[PDB]
Amino acid sequence: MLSGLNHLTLAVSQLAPSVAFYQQLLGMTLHARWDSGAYLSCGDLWLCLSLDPQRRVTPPEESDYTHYAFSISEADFASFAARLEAAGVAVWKLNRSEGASHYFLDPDGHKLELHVGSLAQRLAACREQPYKGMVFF
Amino acid sequence: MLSGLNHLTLAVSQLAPSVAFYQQLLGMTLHARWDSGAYLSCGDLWLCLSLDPQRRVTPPEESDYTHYAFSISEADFASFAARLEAAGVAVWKLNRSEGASHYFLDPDGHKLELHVGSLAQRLAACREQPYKGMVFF
Ligand SMILES: OB(O)c1ccccc1
Ligand SMILES: [Mn+2]
Ligand SMILES: [Mn+2]
Repeated sequence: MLSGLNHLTLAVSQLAPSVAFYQQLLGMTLHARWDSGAYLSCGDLWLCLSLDPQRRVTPPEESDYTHYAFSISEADFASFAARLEAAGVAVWKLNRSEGASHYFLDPDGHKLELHVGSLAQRLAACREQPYKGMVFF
Repeated sequence: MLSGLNHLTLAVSQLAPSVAFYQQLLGMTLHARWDSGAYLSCGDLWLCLSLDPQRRVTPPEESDYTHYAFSISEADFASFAARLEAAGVAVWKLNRSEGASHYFLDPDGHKLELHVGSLAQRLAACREQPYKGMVFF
């Protein structure tokens, strides 16, 4: 059967600024870079950045809610979010509708998130403060 | 410091067919559903389907190369691809890289992939046959 996410590939319009964002600003590990892409890791996540002439820099009001959240500890969350804010990283959402999260944009407008907590923890929180109509299986 | 992918959220135009696709066709575990979304797991992956009226059913020619690959064993790959084919799931690309890959679309046109092989396997192949301009770190 399917066993998890093998990799996440993000189309990017300019390779160098995107590599710098994920490696320098977000602290991911850069393994390789070539004329049209890069491979990074974030813990177990394999991230590919793929140079794509079709990628547009997209304002958040023009894209749907599809987004990619990265795990961070409770101890590190606030200072990492504040560092992104001080660096001028654009945002796309303020209301914490799914727990402790910071919502920010990559250089092409990919919707990213820092989140504290697992799925199990989110289900437990939702039992007390459920989303409208929620059923648990 | 970021420790991995916390969750992947896909915006969906119609919740019921998306739940059917990820749970029944793709075999993911449904943990909860509410009026505007669902939580599933696939191995370590926490997947959220979020009902979003701004999601367009998007032809593959009209979206960029951003895509989400799920892990499957080599032994299971061909029968899973055949299951998707029986269900009439559209393919958006042929495989031309190392490791088996099947490139398929979700009901809203999200670009998905089945892939066999890790980042380490890809890097080993690239070291032997580097892409144009490739540098390792
Ligand atoms: O780190 B760099 O400036 C770099 C540029 C091109 C290929 C590889 C690495
Ligand atoms: Mn989220
Ligand atoms: Mn891929």
